[PDB]
Amino acid sequence: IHHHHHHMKVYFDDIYVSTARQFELVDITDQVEQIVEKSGIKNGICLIFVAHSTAAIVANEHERGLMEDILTKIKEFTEPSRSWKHNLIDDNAHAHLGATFLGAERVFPVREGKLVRGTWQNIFLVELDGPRSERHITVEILGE
Amino acid sequence: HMKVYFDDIYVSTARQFELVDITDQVEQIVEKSGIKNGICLIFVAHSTAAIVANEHERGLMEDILTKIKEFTEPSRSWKHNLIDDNAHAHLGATFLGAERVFPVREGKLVRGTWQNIFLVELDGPRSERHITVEILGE
Amino acid sequence: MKVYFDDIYVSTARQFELVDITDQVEQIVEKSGIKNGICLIFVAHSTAAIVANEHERGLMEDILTKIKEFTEPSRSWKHNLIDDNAHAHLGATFLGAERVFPVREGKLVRGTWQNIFLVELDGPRSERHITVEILGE
Ligand SMILES: [Cl-]
Ligand SMILES: [K+]
Ligand SMILES: [K+]
Repeated sequence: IHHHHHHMKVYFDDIYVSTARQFELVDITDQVEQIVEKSGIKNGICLIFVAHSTAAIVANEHERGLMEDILTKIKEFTEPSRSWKHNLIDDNAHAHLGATFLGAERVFPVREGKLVRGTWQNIFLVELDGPRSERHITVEILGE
Repeated sequence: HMKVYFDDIYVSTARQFELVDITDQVEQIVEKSGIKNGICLIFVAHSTAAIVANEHERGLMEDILTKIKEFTEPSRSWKHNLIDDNAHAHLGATFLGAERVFPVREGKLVRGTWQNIFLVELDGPRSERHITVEILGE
Repeated sequence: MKVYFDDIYVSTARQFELVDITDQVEQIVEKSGIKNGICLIFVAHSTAAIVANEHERGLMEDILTKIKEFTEPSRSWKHNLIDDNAHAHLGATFLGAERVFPVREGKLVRGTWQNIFLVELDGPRSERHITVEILGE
């Protein structure tokens, strides 16, 4: 269809991650960026979303010490060793709590063809209940 | 052209701290929008409530509220409590956020099997919590 | 469809600070001409965040107090070997760099007591860059 008016483009792609540890941060920034480039959309938004209740999406600086701090703080906050009521059923209440607070998604601007983000703003999958063989991240670009 | 669709969910809350599952209502609105590919924004225009997503299991729901309470400290002499007694609710809402955004893909709200959508009430009872639901897409 | 961008630049004076940017965001929504859509407010920084809550000076103090307590500026975080701001990264990681508001019938949809703040956790900084994008019809 040869459009003649500005119109909404929506482009989807998917990133899969296998996680090795119970708590893990996995940098997905370059994969998200490649999908933004692949979309051909110049101006819009990029939604990065996990359909998982024991993982999350965050954005911060890729420095190995900090990554350890992030996971240490998440662990302290969620209390994996606590007798949460959900642990009667499962053993991952802490993971659900972390994900609930952190959120399943982050939204970035896409501008003049580029993901808008800081020099030290990388995108991470936050695993709180690994190892998992398949964490699925949806990447959606929406715009012109 | 593009499509933007709005609807509204109104919820009365009974307890000071409460989780209210609105998954079905959000799904209905996605369906009624007719939008096949886009996004679904679920947003509360309230500073003492929030929108979260996680598993509808009643133990976990208790856990979430317990954690929120412990984190926000309702009994603490926060400075806002000089004006009114709900500083904790503001803090929890600040941290949790007023909105969540979900993909809409091939006509369906994209969400996990154990990912339900909740209004988080931190200062109830309230007669009217207003959730805006917006679907934007093609 | 229409997509409109503008920028807010904020200089911050204190290590921890909330700066209300509500009016500026509103101005940008107005200027976009967009009637129905979304408003993204995004900070391209890892030691800052965007939140929304009530502009009451006591509560503002409480928010920052809670953030400081949660993030522990005095703790020997591993990142602090490199720069003394691990607490700021932690707060930003939890709070998030973006908020998304509806725009409806030409108005930013928000509550009476829902103001939009840049959260500075590693000030003073001469330039915090906020992108505001309005997308809609
Ligand atoms: Cl046109
Ligand atoms: K579980
Ligand atoms: K209040």
